[PDB]
Amino acid sequence: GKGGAKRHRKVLRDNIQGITKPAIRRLARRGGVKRISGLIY
DNA sequence: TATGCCCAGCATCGTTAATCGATGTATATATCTGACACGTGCCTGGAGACTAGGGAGTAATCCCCTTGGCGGTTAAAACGCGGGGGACA
Repeated sequence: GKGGAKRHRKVLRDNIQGITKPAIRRLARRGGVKRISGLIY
């Protein structure tokens, strides 16, 4: 349970976590559906 | 004359043996078809050989384009909350 010279570096440009979820919904409505499931996207 | 007694007489039942015919099983032979390999014959579409030429290889230079680093705002992604209306039975 220590500071231990901790350095934090994780990867969120390329990797799919990093990309933006609204970026998708932005996409979803152009099609014009009313609803987005969590599972689906 | 009628009623019990002697002497044949074919069909009743069963059992033995020979015979025509059906069923099962080899066993070497005469068709049936379907070939794949060979030689028959011929064509030339490939092989073989040579040339000539221009594509593509490489090498030597250039300079443009792509990646990088950085920092400021400023929108966007992210989160959550809440409740309605669509999914699903």
